[PDB]
Amino acid sequence: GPSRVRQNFHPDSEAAINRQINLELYASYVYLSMAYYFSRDDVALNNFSRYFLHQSREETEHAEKLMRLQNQRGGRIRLQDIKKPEQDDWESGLHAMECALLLEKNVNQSLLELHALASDKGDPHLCDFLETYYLNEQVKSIKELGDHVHNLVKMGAPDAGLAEYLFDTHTLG
Amino acid sequence: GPSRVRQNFHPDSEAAINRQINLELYASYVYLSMAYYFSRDDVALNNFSRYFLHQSREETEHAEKLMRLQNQRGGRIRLQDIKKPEQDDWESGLHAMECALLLEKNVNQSLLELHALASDKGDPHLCDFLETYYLNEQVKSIKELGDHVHNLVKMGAPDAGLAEYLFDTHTLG
Amino acid sequence: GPSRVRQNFHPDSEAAINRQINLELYASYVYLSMAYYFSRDDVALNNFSRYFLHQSREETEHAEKLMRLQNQRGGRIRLQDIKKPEQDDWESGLHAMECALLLEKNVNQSLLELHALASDKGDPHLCDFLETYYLNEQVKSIKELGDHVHNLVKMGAPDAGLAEYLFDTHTLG
Amino acid sequence: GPSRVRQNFHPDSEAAINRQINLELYASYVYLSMAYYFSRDDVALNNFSRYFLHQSREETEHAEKLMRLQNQRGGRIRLQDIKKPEQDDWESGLHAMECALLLEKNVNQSLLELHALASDKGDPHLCDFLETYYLNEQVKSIKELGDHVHNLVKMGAPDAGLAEYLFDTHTLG
Amino acid sequence: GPSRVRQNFHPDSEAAINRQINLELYASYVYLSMAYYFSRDDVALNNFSRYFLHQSREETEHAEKLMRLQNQRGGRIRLQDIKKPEQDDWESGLHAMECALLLEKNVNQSLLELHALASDKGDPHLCDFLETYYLNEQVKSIKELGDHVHNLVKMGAPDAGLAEYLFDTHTLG
Amino acid sequence: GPSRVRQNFHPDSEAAINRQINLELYASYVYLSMAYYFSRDDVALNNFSRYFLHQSREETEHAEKLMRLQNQRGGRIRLQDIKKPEQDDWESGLHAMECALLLEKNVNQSLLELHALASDKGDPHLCDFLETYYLNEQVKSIKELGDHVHNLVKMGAPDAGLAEYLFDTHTLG
Ligand SMILES: [Cl-]
Ligand SMILES: [Fe+2]
Ligand SMILES: [Fe+2]
Ligand SMILES: [Fe+2]
Ligand SMILES: [Fe+2]
Ligand SMILES: [Fe+2]
Ligand SMILES: [Fe+2]
Ligand SMILES: [Fe+2]
Ligand SMILES: [Fe+2]
Ligand SMILES: [Fe+2]
Ligand SMILES: [Fe+2]
Ligand SMILES: [Fe+2]
Ligand SMILES: [Fe+2]
Ligand SMILES: [Fe+2]
Ligand SMILES: [Fe+2]
Ligand SMILES: [Fe+2]
Ligand SMILES: [Fe+2]
Ligand SMILES: [Fe+2]
Ligand SMILES: [Fe+2]
Ligand SMILES: [Fe+2]
Ligand SMILES: [Fe+2]
Ligand SMILES: [Fe+2]
Ligand SMILES: [Fe+2]
Ligand SMILES: [Fe+2]
Ligand SMILES: [Fe+2]
Ligand SMILES: [Fe+2]
Ligand SMILES: [Fe+2]
Ligand SMILES: [Fe+2]
Ligand SMILES: [Fe+2]
Ligand SMILES: [Fe+2]
Ligand SMILES: [Fe+2]
Ligand SMILES: [Fe+2]
Ligand SMILES: [Fe+2]
Ligand SMILES: [Fe+2]
Ligand SMILES: [Fe+2]
Ligand SMILES: [Fe+2]
Ligand SMILES: [Fe+2]
Ligand SMILES: [Fe+2]
Ligand SMILES: [Fe+2]
Ligand SMILES: [Fe+2]
Ligand SMILES: [Fe+2]
Ligand SMILES: [Fe+2]
Repeated sequence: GPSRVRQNFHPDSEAAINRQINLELYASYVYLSMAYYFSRDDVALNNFSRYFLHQSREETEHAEKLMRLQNQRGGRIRLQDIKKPEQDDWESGLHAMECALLLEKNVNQSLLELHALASDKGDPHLCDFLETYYLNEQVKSIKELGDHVHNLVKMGAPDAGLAEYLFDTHTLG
Repeated sequence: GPSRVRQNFHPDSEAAINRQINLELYASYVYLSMAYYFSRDDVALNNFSRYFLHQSREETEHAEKLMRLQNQRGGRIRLQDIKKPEQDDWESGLHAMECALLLEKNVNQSLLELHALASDKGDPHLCDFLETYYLNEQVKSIKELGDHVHNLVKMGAPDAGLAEYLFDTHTLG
Repeated sequence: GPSRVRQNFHPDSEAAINRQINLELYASYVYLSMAYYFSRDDVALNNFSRYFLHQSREETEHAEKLMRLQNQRGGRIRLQDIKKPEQDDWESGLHAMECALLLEKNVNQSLLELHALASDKGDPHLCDFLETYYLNEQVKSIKELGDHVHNLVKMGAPDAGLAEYLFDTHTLG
Repeated sequence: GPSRVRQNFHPDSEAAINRQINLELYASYVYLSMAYYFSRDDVALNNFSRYFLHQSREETEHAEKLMRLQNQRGGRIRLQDIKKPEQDDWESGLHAMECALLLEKNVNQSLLELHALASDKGDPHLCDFLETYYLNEQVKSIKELGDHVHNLVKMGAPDAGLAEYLFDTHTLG
Repeated sequence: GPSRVRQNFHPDSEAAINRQINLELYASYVYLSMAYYFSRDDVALNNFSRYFLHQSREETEHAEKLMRLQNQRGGRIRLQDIKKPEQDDWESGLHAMECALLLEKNVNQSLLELHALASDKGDPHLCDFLETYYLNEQVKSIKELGDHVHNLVKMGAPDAGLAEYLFDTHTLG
Repeated sequence: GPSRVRQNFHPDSEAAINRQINLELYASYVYLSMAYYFSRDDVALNNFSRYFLHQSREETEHAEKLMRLQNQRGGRIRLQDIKKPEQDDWESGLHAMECALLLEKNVNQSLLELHALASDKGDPHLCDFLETYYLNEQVKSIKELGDHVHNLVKMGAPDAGLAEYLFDTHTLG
């Protein structure tokens, strides 16, 4: 106190990074919930399931990279409860994809606020870290999810009987 | 009489194993009937056919493993007639899948009764045999069949013209 | 009704093919019974066992090929109960081999009657099918079984202590 | 309601499986916390860190396997908040290893209670599942952790300056 | 005292495991005695010898696996004298095979009693351990030995001059 | 009686070889006891454990080679009980190594007495056998154990906290 490594690292930045770690862990848990929704016997869309499981693991990688940043900069990780997701029953392939898009946008908004704080505190290491590993990948995620929602809507999901089935097998497969 | 190998093997267990052999053979025959239904010129769903043929051969393996158990434990195999299946015309892909699910549940109920008898007779070898090779594989079968029924129902089988065709080619293919 | 494929296919032929399917399934079951007789702890002739198990699976292939014929020609498969074999205890290697020879001759007689019916109905496709895949293989089976019975008799089976043991290990091995 | 797959699956078992999923997720989070403790600049035991990170990921696999069980049996996954770990600062290599041992014993106690419930409800599938994938691996974990605690204590951790360093490099390396 | 690893491990179970270790070591020694009987100049059945030597080493593996279990569960191994086998002269191939069958049945009875104790003490880890590694392999051993005794008896051992010689070379070879 | 192979083989030599077989078996059992001491949760020196297990198996090879000698020369193996080791708790790495050194010296003394008897009976085959396979390997064993005791003593075992740990990992590893 301070860490022998710490330099140009504002306590506000340290706290905002702890908040972002919790949000990334929360996103992981939402996607895990979605993944196991799709392997229910009364849903059975295995490629939706694999899709969301892959998203869940990516979100864990995002959290861990922020944990490593906290250690590298000499901050102290403070973990909080990971809240359960808003739903256990995600209703349909389309509904899950829309919820995921909203979640990604919300996480993006949090990262942009983190970048604005980093800029305000004159922390270019932290600004570069967010630009290099977070902002770019959030834009790509939001765009992929938007594509998926569009196709599902057009195909007539969730009511058209063939739509989620064909999308599972041809886009997510 | 007794076999020089026989030990801790109740005559009731021996008889219940003979009953289970007949039931597994019967399941084999039901699936064989289903397999050749699907290769009729007026049905022509070749991947449904291959699916059920594969199930038929698995059921024979289940029967033979119980026959080997009877020999290993010093019991005497007693074969009975294998009754013909309830239908020759299985009506549709969905109807066959629903019949198969009911059959698997009925076989599962028989295996659970066998396990309860084995437990009542303090035969842990026989309990372990059922747990190791039967109970797990029945749960997986029932869950796969449930998935298949769900997708076919959702896709609009049997009346929707594309449903069984697309399921044949994309799930069972 | 009729099938759009059906041509030059007499209802009598269709019914006789259904009878032959049942007989081939029955032969399969007789050989399965024999196979598991030989792996009893008080018989223990593992190569007799493998021999009969191989015969059992061949008989299933014979049945399925007739089922496929029924579908190809536009007939409708009608399955019946598969009767249990005449014995559970097949007494000796020699006795089983003699029973198998009698069974093969009985199946051969049924196939020859099927060929005579096919000829009477001017169905050369069906005559050729039987000649190509059945008649030749039945002659070879009957001759192999006759060879086996001869050697076992000469060696002094079933009473000579070394005969079935040595035949198991040197002919069937 | 009920699921078309559900059979011999007691609502009490379904609820106890949901509780176990939460506990396995909690164990994952405790080990993640431990992993990033060890990569602090003022702790810097990289092999302790890798050790606990590996434990964290194993605990996630345990949770997911129970989620899959819930789906296979026709139960409905109900997720709850994942509570934060008891400490952010785990004090020493030895202290973390002692906390992990206590955690593993607590999880083991929960699994044994689950097995007793499964037995009481005559669910042998569920009993076998726990025996096959959980009970054995918990015993091995507890024994490994006990070995580690013993060696660290004997070597004079945490006060002896070389102990955690040498253990990091020679046992965990 | 107690071990830091010990959990749900009854002192009665610990003592019964020590008794089983001694019995497995004793079985090893009986088979070692048998192995070197068969390589006497006045017996000279080298494949009987290799057979029993292989059995001896398997029995040591069984003992060591129970020793490892004792350590894993936090019990304390207590070794006792290994009694010498009942005979130094095992009389014939058939007589040794009959003695081995009796020994295997006696060990099986001891394992079944251990399982009943484990069940009575609500130790499912210990029940699963016995089912997974012991009960199955004892049934297979007893059945193999029964097969061997049957063939030797039928062939006319021990008085028929060719019987043990031919069995040595064709079954055990 | 005598064996048709027996020549220049004194009954005293035959009896002393039986005594040596028992002693080698006893040494095997002492080392087995030591091996499983080191894998206790409260000892946990896995390389000490592997070391002693390797010694145990070597001692069995020594016993079997003497059994083969007895058969080759036309003597008759007479087995006796294998006494349990003097301790179940071997106290420390150093204490076990000192006990092993004493055991090896005691076995060496027995082999030297056997050689003196062989010489007195003018049995050069037996003298050469002991020189070729026993005396040389005992000297090497005693010297290795002496080296190990020296290093452990110098390093400050058993009280110095790092000594047995470092020796486990660097000498025995
Ligand atoms: Cl021969
Ligand atoms: Fe992604
Ligand atoms: Fe990634
Ligand atoms: Fe990725
Ligand atoms: Fe993220
Ligand atoms: Fe809440
Ligand atoms: Fe994301
Ligand atoms: Fe910038
Ligand atoms: Fe299957
Ligand atoms: Fe299979
Ligand atoms: Fe399969
Ligand atoms: Fe089955
Ligand atoms: Fe009927
Ligand atoms: Fe089945
Ligand atoms: Fe059980
Ligand atoms: Fe099991
Ligand atoms: Fe397609
Ligand atoms: Fe054949
Ligand atoms: Fe064939
Ligand atoms: Fe063939
Ligand atoms: Fe045939
Ligand atoms: Fe009948
Ligand atoms: Fe035939
Ligand atoms: Fe022809
Ligand atoms: Fe682990
Ligand atoms: Fe794993
Ligand atoms: Fe692992
Ligand atoms: Fe776990
Ligand atoms: Fe809290
Ligand atoms: Fe764990
Ligand atoms: Fe064996
Ligand atoms: Fe083995
Ligand atoms: Fe083996
Ligand atoms: Fe054993
Ligand atoms: Fe005695
Ligand atoms: Fe055994
Ligand atoms: Fe050595
Ligand atoms: Fe050696
Ligand atoms: Fe060696
Ligand atoms: Fe030795
Ligand atoms: Fe004593
Ligand atoms: Fe030695």
